[PDB]
Amino acid sequence: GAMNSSNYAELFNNDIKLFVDDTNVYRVTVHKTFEGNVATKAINGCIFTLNPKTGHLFLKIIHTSVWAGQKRLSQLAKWKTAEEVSALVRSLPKEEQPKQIIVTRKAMLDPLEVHMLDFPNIAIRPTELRLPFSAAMSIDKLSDVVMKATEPQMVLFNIYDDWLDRISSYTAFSRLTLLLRALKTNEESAKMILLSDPTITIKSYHLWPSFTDEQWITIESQMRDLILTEYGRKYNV
Amino acid sequence: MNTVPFTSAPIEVTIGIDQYSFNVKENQPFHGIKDIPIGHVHVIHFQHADNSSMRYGYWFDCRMGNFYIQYDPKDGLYKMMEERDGAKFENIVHNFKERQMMVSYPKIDEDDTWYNLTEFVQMDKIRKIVRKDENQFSYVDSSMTTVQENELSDPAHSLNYTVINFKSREAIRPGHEMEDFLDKSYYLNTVMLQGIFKNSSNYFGELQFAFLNAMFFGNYGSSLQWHAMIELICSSATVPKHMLDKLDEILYYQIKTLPEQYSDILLNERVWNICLYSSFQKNSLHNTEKIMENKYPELL
Ligand SMILES: O=C(Cn1cncn1)c1cccc(F)c1
Repeated sequence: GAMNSSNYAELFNNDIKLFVDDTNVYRVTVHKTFEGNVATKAINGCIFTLNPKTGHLFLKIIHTSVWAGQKRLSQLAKWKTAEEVSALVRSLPKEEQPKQIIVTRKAMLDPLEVHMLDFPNIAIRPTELRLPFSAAMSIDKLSDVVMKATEPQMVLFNIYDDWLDRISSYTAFSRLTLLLRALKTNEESAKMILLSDPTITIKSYHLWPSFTDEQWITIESQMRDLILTEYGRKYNV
Repeated sequence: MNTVPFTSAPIEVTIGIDQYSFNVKENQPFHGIKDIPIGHVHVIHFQHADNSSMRYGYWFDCRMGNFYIQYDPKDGLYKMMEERDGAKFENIVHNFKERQMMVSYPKIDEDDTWYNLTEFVQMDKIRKIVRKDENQFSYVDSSMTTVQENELSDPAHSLNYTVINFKSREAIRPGHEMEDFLDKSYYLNTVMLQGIFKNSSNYFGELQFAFLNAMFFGNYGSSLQWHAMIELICSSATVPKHMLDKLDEILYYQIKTLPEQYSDILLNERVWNICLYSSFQKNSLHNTEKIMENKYPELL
């Protein structure tokens, strides 16, 4: 069934699973036309498919050409997501295919189930967690590759950098969601926090800065301060 | 006009015949039902006074043999049987008709209700859904489960309705996933109509039989099948015009006949609101939508 606070450690067991987030697949800017009407212009998007145990991110870039001549794009985006996830699974060796796919939005369940009818043994699950994966486009290197793409493209990342050398997957996922929650609540402040100190760099082959253990605690503390604050600034408390 | 005689009535029972019903008291001198119209299937059904659990009954067609009912005190129910000896049946019926110990099938001359509920129902198809090939008549009760219910446990006592599953490889062509899930016309027209049912009369007949089993026996899997077959049509963008017209008539008479007090369990809110207000055919069931809005505006 659904994924929630009670079965949270299931994410770090040895059964291959993937989170699929479709929130950045169909992206648009809304603008006025010369006649004073409103129109959308699509911009490139991405499917966020993540193995929470390993950190492996399968970033399928959704080029705006895929919407050309199509209607009901918000509905199509969910099916396009499911088609691309299904194609990903089929591309993987059998022993790498997931045993579960967890979608962050329930509207993805039927599209994915139908596209995965060939895989009756892969459980398609919703979740009750309010996961912040929509903020993946606040990670500069991810946004960069999506916006630069001129064609459909899959790019592989480890969203944990090298953290698993030093911490467990549970801790790595908690750090990831804290960072993403911060970036979602106040992107400027969150990015200020991550980069204020110019002596801490992001390795060419990483996404986040090369913080030491002690620096990560300071960082994590500042991200929680930000999140609690913005929650005050928002609710006046 | 045909007759289903009763050997006797040893237990108090409500007897149904098609949409009619009457009470028989324990050991009352009741010897059956006369004047049954020829040309239609019929259902004779039972609810014991002691045990309102298990409504049960028999689908039959009087053209297929001389059938009668006798109570079995070991199995505890009224059983339909066939009399092979024609002369003996004629004599037993005539004697009971002379002693006036039979109720008359009470059809009003204007009334096409039963025809309209059973227009496409054929005994040969009933006997394939209800498999018991040594009898010409078919037993159904409240508790029988469908083949599809068993896939999700006695195969001999099942309702072998056509399996319909919208999230199945049968329903969804590779590479048309979105197309075929949002518009079921492929599944309706090619897979079911052309492939399995052969024609829309056999489709409508199974739909009508499922409704009747749901209504007369409160058979839950029948109710699922009835709604599934409706939804498959309503969710198809491309349906023959004659099929929509006939479906609207079919549903209208089912909705008209349903007991007002059973709507809460026998009508699926989601399917009906989808079919009448969201689906491709939302504007194609005028008679059905009008009776539903005037009789069960609560469901909608
Ligand atoms: O066969 C029988 C009665 N019987 C014959 N053997 C044992 N019982 C029969 C046939 C016609 C109508 C009816 F009321 C009873």
